[PDB]
Amino acid sequence: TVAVMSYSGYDIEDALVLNKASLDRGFGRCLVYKNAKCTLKRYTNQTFDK
Amino acid sequence: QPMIYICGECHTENEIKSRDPIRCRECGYRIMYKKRTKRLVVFDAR
Amino acid sequence: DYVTSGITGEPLEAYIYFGPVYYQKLKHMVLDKMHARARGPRAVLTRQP
Amino acid sequence: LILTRLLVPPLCIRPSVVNEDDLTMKLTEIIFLNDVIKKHRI
Amino acid sequence: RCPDCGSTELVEDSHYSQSQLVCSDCGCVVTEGVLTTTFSDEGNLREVTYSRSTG
Amino acid sequence: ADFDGDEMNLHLPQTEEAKAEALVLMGTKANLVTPRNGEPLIAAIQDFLT
Amino acid sequence: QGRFRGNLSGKRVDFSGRTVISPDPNLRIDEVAVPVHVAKILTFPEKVNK
Amino acid sequence: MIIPVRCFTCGKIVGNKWEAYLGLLQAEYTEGDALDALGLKRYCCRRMLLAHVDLIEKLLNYAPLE
Amino acid sequence: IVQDEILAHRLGLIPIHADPRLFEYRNQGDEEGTEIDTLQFRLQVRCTRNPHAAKDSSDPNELYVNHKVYTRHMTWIPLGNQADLFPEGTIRPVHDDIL
Amino acid sequence: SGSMDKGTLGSGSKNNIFYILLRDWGQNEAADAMSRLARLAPVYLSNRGFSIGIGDVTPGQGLLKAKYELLNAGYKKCDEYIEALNTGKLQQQPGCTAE
Ligand SMILES: [Mg+2]
Ligand SMILES: [Zn+2]
Ligand SMILES: [Zn+2]
Ligand SMILES: [Zn+2]
Repeated sequence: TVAVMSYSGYDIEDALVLNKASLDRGFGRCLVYKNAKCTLKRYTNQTFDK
Repeated sequence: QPMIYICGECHTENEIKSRDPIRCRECGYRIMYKKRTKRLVVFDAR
Repeated sequence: DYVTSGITGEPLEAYIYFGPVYYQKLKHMVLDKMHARARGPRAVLTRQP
Repeated sequence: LILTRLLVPPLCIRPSVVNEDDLTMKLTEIIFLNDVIKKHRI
Repeated sequence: RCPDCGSTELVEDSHYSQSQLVCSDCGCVVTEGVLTTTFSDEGNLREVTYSRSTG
Repeated sequence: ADFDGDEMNLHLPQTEEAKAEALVLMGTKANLVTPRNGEPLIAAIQDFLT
Repeated sequence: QGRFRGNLSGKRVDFSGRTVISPDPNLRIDEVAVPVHVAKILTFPEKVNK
Repeated sequence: MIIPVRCFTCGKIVGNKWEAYLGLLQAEYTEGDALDALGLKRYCCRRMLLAHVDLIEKLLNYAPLE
Repeated sequence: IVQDEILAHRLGLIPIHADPRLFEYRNQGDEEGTEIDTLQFRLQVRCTRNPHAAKDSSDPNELYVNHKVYTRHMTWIPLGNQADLFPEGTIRPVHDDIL
Repeated sequence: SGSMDKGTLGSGSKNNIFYILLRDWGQNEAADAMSRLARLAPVYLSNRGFSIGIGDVTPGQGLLKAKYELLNAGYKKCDEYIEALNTGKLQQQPGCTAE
């Protein structure tokens, strides 16, 4: 719900201003998933990781 | 006593406790997922 | 629209353009970009950072 | 000006894992070929 | 052993990024900073068998 | 710079001799005008002119 | 990537940081604002005196 | 994924309107009549239901189920 | 399938019908709390297949029981003497209907 | 007299009032004056209000008439030239050929 106006001086060059009380109600909320993988193997000599 | 894994398809509880190959006791499926932890965790409603 | 100031309480002079626009949030986030190095590992060949 | 001997540089300027630096593999080849000539001529 | 205390309680620990060896007994540093390879030379990595490298 | 996702570095000189040179020679106050022809470069930008 | 152009004239340094930039019109033109998390990494070795 | 409880802009509780909204649509009201009969005046609220995309009905088909 | 942080975020927004003039501010720390400055609710459901269900296999509402978690399922858990100070039914989430 | 604009506050040229302060009174006066302007302008403009919309771009009444009139005249003259060339009656400009 945007307004097009000059306001507060922290918005000069392509910066923009958000409403704190919307961020609290869910706006712009997100998730970030990352991955971590590992493997165990058997060597040519008869031994293996544990 | 041994740890339990959930088969990826039929969700039948399995147990390994060994160097055995990962295979479902019931079906042919070959993917296993660990169970949820038993401890409680505390979150903030923010 | 006609708008009232939220800080002073007295109405603004101009009329303000108001309405719905579709905004999308990009993947560039500052938390994944901050960085600083006091003193750390050095390369073996030339012993610069 | 015409050379008949060479220096092998220290291990500092060619680390262990490049497995070894190509300067090392070059040098081991030079000596190998040199040894070939001397036994071969003998 | 700690050069300042003689005690042998050295613990391997790291600050935010620096890896270091610290006498936990007295709060002293005895070694820090490491030299490692990078990713730029990782792509150039070859391999030679020890048999090839030993004749 | 334009605050559209930019980034900037920063260095912290480690010697009392280097502090004195940075402040005296490289300070902003001493560099309000560009040496190409002497015109001012640090002045007001949009939304302060309006 | 040779010695001259890569390691002698211009080279990597430490005690430095990097981050996004954003606006603030309540700083004097000669001050810069630094986050606390980057103030906790960087140091200056102040000698003790009277 | 699921219905947000509150309207972001003003804070009105819209989380309890989704089922009724689909009910009123299912009786061949228009969208405009549906929203008006649910009592969503301000347009900041109307988008909160109008432009929703309910993915939890779909995402559940892929869930592990007996 | 709802992530825990997101579920906790949703639960916060639900307005509670306690009168706020009867309680003090929790002091910093003291996470355990006490009967003068805290309230407790409990949520617990288990979705199960409906055994009586016929063979249409189409309507989720008929096929399952408690396959929806409304704010009806929150039960007030009195703490200390609050059960006595407050008559029954005056502590509850306001709307009774939120999903 | 007058009013302040880029020619008197902007980063382009001399006659900048911050430049006069720099040369005549030192560095500290020019650095201080800029700082006060940073704190003082936003407080005015953000409570006056200043906006742009599509009312600031829609063309009025007289504009449409002038535009239509001009287009007709221009195309006719363009026609006249291409008629002149393809008939070969066109006089060549004294720096080039007909094309
Ligand atoms: Mg930019
Ligand atoms: Zn299985
Ligand atoms: Zn010690
Ligand atoms: Zn609303």
